Amino acid sequence: MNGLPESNEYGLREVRKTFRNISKQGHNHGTVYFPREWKVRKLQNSFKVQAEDWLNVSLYKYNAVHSFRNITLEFGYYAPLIRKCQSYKKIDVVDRIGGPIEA
Amino acid sequence: SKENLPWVEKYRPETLDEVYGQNEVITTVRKFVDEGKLPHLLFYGPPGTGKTSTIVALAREIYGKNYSNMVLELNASDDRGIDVVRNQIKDFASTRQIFSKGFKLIILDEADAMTNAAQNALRRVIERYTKNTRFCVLANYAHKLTPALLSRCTRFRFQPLPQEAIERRIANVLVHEKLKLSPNAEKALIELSNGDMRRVLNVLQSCKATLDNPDEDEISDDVIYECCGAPRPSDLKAVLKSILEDDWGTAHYTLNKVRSAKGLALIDLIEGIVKILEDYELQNEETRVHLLTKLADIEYSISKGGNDQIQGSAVIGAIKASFENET
Amino acid sequence: NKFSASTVHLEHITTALSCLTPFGSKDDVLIFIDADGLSFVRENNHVIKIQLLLSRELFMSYSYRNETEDHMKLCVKINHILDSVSVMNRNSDDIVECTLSYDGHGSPFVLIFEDSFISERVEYSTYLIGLELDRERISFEAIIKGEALHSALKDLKEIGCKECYVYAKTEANDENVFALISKSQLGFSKIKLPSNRSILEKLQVFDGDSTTVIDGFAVIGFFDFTSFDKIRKSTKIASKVLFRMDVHGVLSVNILSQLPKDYPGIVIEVCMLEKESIDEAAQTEIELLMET
Amino acid sequence: QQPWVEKYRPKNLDEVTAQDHAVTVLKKTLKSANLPHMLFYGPPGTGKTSTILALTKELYGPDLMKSRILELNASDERGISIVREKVKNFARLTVSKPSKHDLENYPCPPYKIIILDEADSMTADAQSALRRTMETYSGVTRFCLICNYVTRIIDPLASRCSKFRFKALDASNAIDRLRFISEQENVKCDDGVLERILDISAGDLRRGITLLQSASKGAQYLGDGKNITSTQVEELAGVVPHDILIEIVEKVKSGDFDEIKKYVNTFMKSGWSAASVVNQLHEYYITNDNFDTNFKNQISWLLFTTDSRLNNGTNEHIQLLNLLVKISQL
Amino acid sequence: SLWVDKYRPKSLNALSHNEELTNFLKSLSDQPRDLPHLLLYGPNGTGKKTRCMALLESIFGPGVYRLKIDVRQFVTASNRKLELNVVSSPYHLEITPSDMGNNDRIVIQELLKEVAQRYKCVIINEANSLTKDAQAALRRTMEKYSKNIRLIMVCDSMSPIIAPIKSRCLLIRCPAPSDSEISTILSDVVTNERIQLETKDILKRIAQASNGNLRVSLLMLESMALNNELALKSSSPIIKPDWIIVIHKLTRKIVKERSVNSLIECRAVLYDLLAHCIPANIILKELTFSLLDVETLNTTNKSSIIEYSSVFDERLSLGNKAIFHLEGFIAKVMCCLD
Amino acid sequence: YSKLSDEDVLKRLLQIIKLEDVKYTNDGLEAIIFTAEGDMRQAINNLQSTVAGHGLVNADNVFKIVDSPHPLIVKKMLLASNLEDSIQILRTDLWKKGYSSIDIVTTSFRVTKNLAQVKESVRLEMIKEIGLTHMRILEGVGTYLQLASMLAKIHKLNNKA
Amino acid sequence: MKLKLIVNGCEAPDDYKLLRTTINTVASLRKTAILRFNSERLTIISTPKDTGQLWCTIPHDVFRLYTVISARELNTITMECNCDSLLSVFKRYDRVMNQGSSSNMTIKLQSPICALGITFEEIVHNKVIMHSFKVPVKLLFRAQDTRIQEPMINYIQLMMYKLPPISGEFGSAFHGFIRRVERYSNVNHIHLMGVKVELKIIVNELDWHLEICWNGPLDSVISTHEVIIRCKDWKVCSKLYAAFEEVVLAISHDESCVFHCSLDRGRERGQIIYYIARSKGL
DNA sequence: GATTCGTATC
Ligand SMILES: Nc1ncnc2c1ncn2[C@@H]1O[C@H](COP(=O)(O)OP(=O)(O)OP(O)(O)=S)[C@@H](O)[C@H]1O
Ligand SMILES: Nc1ncnc2c1ncn2[C@@H]1O[C@H](COP(=O)(O)OP(=O)(O)OP(O)(O)=S)[C@@H](O)[C@H]1O
Ligand SMILES: Nc1ncnc2c1ncn2[C@@H]1O[C@H](COP(=O)(O)OP(=O)(O)O)[C@@H](O)[C@H]1O
Ligand SMILES: [Mg+2]
Ligand SMILES: [Mg+2]
Repeated sequence: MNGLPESNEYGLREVRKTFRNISKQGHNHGTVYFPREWKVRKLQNSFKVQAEDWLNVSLYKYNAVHSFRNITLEFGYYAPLIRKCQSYKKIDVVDRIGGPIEA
Repeated sequence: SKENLPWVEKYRPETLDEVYGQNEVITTVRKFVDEGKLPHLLFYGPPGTGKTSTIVALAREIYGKNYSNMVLELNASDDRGIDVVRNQIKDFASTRQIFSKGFKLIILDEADAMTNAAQNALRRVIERYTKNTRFCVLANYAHKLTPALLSRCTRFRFQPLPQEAIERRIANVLVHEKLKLSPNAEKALIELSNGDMRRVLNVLQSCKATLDNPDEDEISDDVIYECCGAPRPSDLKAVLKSILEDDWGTAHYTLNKVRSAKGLALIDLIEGIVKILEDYELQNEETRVHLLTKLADIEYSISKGGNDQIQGSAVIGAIKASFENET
Repeated sequence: NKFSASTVHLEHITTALSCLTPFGSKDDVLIFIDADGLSFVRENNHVIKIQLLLSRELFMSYSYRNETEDHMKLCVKINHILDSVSVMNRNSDDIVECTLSYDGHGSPFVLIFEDSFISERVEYSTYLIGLELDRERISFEAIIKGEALHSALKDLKEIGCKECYVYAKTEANDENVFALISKSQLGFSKIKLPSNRSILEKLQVFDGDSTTVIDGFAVIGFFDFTSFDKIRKSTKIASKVLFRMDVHGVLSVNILSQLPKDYPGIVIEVCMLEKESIDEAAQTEIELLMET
Repeated sequence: QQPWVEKYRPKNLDEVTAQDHAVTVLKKTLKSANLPHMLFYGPPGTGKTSTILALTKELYGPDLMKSRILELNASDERGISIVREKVKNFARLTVSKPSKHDLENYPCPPYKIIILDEADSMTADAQSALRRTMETYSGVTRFCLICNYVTRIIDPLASRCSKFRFKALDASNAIDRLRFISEQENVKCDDGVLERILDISAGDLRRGITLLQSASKGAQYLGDGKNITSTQVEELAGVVPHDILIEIVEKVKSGDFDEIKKYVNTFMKSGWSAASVVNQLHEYYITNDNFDTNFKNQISWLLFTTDSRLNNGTNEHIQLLNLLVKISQL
Repeated sequence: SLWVDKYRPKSLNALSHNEELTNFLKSLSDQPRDLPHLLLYGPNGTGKKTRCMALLESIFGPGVYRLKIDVRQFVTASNRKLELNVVSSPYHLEITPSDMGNNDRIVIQELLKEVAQRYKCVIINEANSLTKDAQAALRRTMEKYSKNIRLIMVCDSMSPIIAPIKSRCLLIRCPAPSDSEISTILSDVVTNERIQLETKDILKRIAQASNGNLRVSLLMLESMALNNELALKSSSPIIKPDWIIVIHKLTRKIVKERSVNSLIECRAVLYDLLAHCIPANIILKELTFSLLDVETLNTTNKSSIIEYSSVFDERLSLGNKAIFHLEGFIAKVMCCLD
Repeated sequence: YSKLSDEDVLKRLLQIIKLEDVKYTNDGLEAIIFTAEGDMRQAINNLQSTVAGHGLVNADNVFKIVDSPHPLIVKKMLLASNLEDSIQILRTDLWKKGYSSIDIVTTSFRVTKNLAQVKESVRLEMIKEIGLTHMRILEGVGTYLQLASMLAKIHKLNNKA
Repeated sequence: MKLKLIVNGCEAPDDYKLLRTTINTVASLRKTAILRFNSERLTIISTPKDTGQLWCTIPHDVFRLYTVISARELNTITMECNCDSLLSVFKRYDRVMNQGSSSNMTIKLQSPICALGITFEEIVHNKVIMHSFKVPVKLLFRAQDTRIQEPMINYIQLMMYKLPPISGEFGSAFHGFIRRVERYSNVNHIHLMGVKVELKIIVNELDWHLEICWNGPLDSVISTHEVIIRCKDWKVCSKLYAAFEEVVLAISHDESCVFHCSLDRGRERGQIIYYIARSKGL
């Protein structure tokens, strides 16, 4: 709804109605927490820096224009694996870009 | 050089008696002027209703020759921020009258585009220097104005132009331009005007241009529909009949043939069918809901664009499915 | 060309146009061109108006070939005009020769500068196209020297002076008082001019008919100092400033700054509106502080 | 040299085809000087820019055009400040004096024209500032607004500006223009060709001209000197072949989710556009007489929903699979 | 370097996986003077960029691959520095909206204004990333400057491209190759560098595991070659991207456990995937298709899943925060499966 | 400061009539108070306009110079039982009277925010529908069809399915 | 890393004026400056990395003593210093002789971030007043010095204009011609004109035009040449023209503009080059 | 506003 006040009103009203309908006595609630979206943004910034480094080294030692989309899809995992065996069996970036994906 | 002007800015009223339609507002402001007391006016209405013309003619009537220095007109074309309101408006409505006595007039054309801080600063100027200055506010959207500003301003509502005002203005234009208009074309023009005088003037100018030789030639409804590219009522009735009674293939063929005969747009047909179906008597109240909702999303999708034939088939299917509820 | 004029005294034109600098820095300026000369009329918020009178005798090649109309009116910007007339015409051996030109409606306002070594042509496109006191209802008339009024205006500017007051009272013993009371952060500030004929050469207070010289009553003028400071630069080159105000709250300033031997100086006319002064008790404090 | 779209751009108002009403109004405006503020709206590639450029050429000529025309499009900044200073200053400017040649060979109207192309991308505040700018200086400046979506123009501007809808160029509308271009470019085609071109190019002459140019280039590369057939036209237009559509319909008829999913994966492996195949399916299902009224209504609504979703820049694969699954359960 | 660019066909005649598209490119390159603006659409990894480079070599001669990488600075409406990288080459320019977000309009505006001042070809990778304003500038920029510039943009799923731009371009389709052609390319690669290749069936397995992607298949081949000690085995496992495995595990968890705690775990997995800079649209696509390969779901469940997928990917296209739509889709799937 | 009551407004108004000595009618004073909606300045402005435009202050003259508050009209439109009555009220009281569609949508949002005797689920559904209509109006589609569809959806959610 | 130098303004006027002009120019251009102390010349560099670059060459014979020793190649000591502190020191030292003196200015590199011990003497009237100053500087690394290079200029379309010396009859007129565009407040771009000798300053805008032209005699050392540049760089060009007798102007068609200033010390000549990029395209 | 741990008071 592009940040209209009606959107906030409807969302809060629906959440309150949903939690009121199921509310019962003796409930043991939990502890609320701040959203983790800022941590995700920081991780995305680190991934962006590492992908810029990968694209710089791939465009300096040789001529190969790869898109950031391909870096995130395949080159973020396949290329470190190629650089791993290539190096141990014997380029700069050997670890998975942005760290490994867990669970 | 009034002959070198568009018809919209050629027939702008110069006196209050030349403004048609809003008889109540004109009479009220004339009584205000004759009594010598004028409050902080506020004009509200749809575009083309005659607010700017009315206020300009009123200011000319009040100040016959001192209009240049007794009237300060600001609109959206000029900056009207907090600094302009703080300095220029205060300086104008802080000095004494030159020699005309009376009061100073400040016109805020399209005040709905002003910022909230500007209106907050303007309210104190309005309620402070009201002894020698009166403010006029023109706006098409009242939700963009501060409630305090509406509180301190006397609200005048400009209704859409009725039929008789449109007839009188069209007759004046025809007399001035030595043009002829058929009654059917007259009815067509008022219906498409939608209470707007500017649309009427533009369509009349386009129709005069359409005629090969302007004199000795009447303007018929065919000329109107050809110039403005609108569907004829007969075409809309035929399309609705084909959709409601005939099967799918022939209804699609009829819609395609009607649209390709003159290059008609699907949105115009949608509006025509909506207008016609409003006069229909539906005894289910679910057909109304289905029609309104489906046609609303179809119109919105047309506004965003997309496949035209798919949208036409969607219109046909929506009408058929909605009228299947009437069993 | 419908109008052409050439001049060599660019300093006088520069100062005359810089008299308009206190007004809007970058706005429009409206120019009349007729047989008598050319004039620059500038207005701000319909409350103050300035006007120059550059006579024909000031120029040495004034032609004015126009015959369709008695005068030609053109509206252009003022800042670039000031920068154009800001040559300063140095190197006295080779004097810069200006050439104003205008070829009627639709033509640019050309300013050709010739140095016999440097040629500069400046063209300005024209744009699409009141405050006068009646000469019957004058409340007071004063003739002040330019230097004293300029010093008073500068002192008022240096102390803030959000608002200003004008005092003009004549007495039966041929004593005249003229003071500038100001509202500022300091409070009450007054600057009273001397009664000698060197500065206050003439001060006459009338009964609103410009004829009867009445004594013992004071004329009050409440003016916004933003409009008052517009005349500060005009009075800098003025030799004698003439002050007039009617009962309708209009203040007219006649700058008389008396180079060609025939042209009668530059005539600068400044007209200014008076504040409404809703508070009636302010003038009471003004006259109470004036009596003491 | 130049692409056929720019090579065959109209130069006069007579070369513009199928838009008879607006062309006639502008031609009668040539003999007068009461031209109003125009609002050119319609489908893309209908000739609005060509029409306004032709009218601008005819009104002033090549010399007075540079001084009497200001053009602003989506490639330059058009914010509220830009409208409030540049447009207002240009409208406030005095009309330039025409020369003897201009006044003897061209009508030279006493006004100037400000053209705001791609006005649908303009913010509402800019249009609000534009309102009184056009209204006040109407006798010294004229305004032209060109857009594709009328709803993106605010109501006051649509009221002030005269509306000139540009009709979509169908087969009958632009068949003469396409034939003229083909004859002038020495292009040989079978009977029924250029008609399939204008059918594929739904309401667009630019796309049809580009398709004809590409077909001509392919024929020249082949070198056999043979007429272009409709089959080649559909191939380089991106039209799904009828065999693939028939297989799609047959697999949809058997309501098996796995077979439909596998065939859709294979189909999107071929790079076919979802919009074109959705349009082809709509044509096939609505045209065919083997389906009843209820099925046609449901299929029309489903195709409308799928087209609206696809027009929002969503995933082609998911939308196509969902549409075909919904059809198979109809 | 990697085998993907080691065996990239530089010339037009070296392209041997489309045939008809190669002939069409030769037809276009016969007379480059009348070459219009080109738009190439097809599956990712097909080789559209290789076709564009081969066409540019066919027009301007060898030397188009002499890329110099430059650094450019841009300023938006406010004071800001935009460090945009430009990979220019003789008669060739490269622009990509990957690095730049909503500020993608002013960069392309300045670049095209400067380059447009024979013609110079400009390549725009990932034409779908524009925000409908750079497209608004681009339509006029190419309509008015067609004499001194040519635009060739590659993209996949060209639906988010506005209608005027698609009307201003030639539409060129690049279908993905069959499994046999990918196997032939892999056979040529392993002939150029011997890899033992015990069985031809593993090449077909790699081709089928890539779904018509040359780059993915070559990456898989290189990975297996380097991991298996410069050899290949008939029983060698199929290597897949890490996020594919994570999405498959997420699908298994969704199918197995359907609860609020499982919903929070799914949210954590989605947050990890988002932090790994994987676009949410393809995340939803892969999750939806991984749900459809589950053999324990009936046809009604699959239909509900695909309907929710369509609704939520439309919402994500019309949305701002991607986590809301992904969480909603997962919750709808959980509420439908139970 | 609370909103002014009808009695205090009536007292101040009557003081002004007694000071100015103008003719009045009790029905006219009631109409002035009803239109003022607790605003004293609005009441004074409306009374002055009525006296200066028509003289005698009755309900007829007051309702012919000033208009009934559009929040009340919108509230009546939203609380209608059947769709036909709501459509007729909307048309003949906001579209023929010259009220902008965006004003109608904002007034509907405010009324729904301050609407009593309705369920919370119904209220939030109508809020969502009004928000969708507001988005459609803001994006450019500001026709009467959108308002009619909004009323139809509101009635559909009111009478359920 | 042993840098020490001594400057005597009264002993050699011209090179001291060259140094003062270079310091004034680098201070007016932007904050901070690059001082490259090569063993045979000193180069003062102002690199903003569109905005211009100033590359002034100062020979070692300018200073009375030029011991420069470092482990880098050719004893290259590169340092970044704030111009304002150096400008203040130079103004103090200039006023020292203006009040009457002939004392030398001793500069030593006393300790990566270091400082120069610029100390000199002054005598009021037979009193000893020692003026001691310490300007904090940073030591640029060797690779960082290699990242700074003088931009070469192509000669395919570049054309030279030998501007008249300011000491000649036409020098004052040409200086007035150069500064004729500086008296406009609302100017940001100057579009030059040379056709093949005339120099034309053209400032074209929406509603005003300017056609400053030079009708005097000019020489081109040995076709249209247009480039549009910002007004601030033109101010620097005017300031450089006044302080240098031998001034050479080079104009490239829609590429760049070069303002070459040379001081004939003959001996190695001190030169100042101000490379200016076009603000926008023709 | 909810949970969890620690005190002061009744
Ligand atoms: N009542 C009327 N009588 C005669 N002409 C009218 C009337 N109303 C409008 N017009 C014509 O329509 C033109 C435009 O109307 P305006 O009053 O200038 O604009 P407006 O009515 O204020 O609408 P907005 O809200 O400002 S866009 C006028 O110049 C007249 O020519
Ligand atoms: N009626 C027409 N007659 C002749 N050529 C036409 C006509 N309509 C379109 N064209 C051709 O279509 C091509 C593009 O026309 P334009 O007017 O620039 O497009 P458009 O109408 O502006 O659509 P846009 O720019 O996407 S809103 C040119 O090659 C024109 O020759
Ligand atoms: N005809 C072909 N023969 C061999 N390899 C090819 C061919 N076409 C494409 N490729 C391979 O595809 C890889 C990258 O494809 P790319 O151009 O990135 O696809 P897309 O343009 O769809 O992103 C290249 O490394 C190249 O080796
Ligand atoms: Mg108006
Ligand atoms: Mg166009």
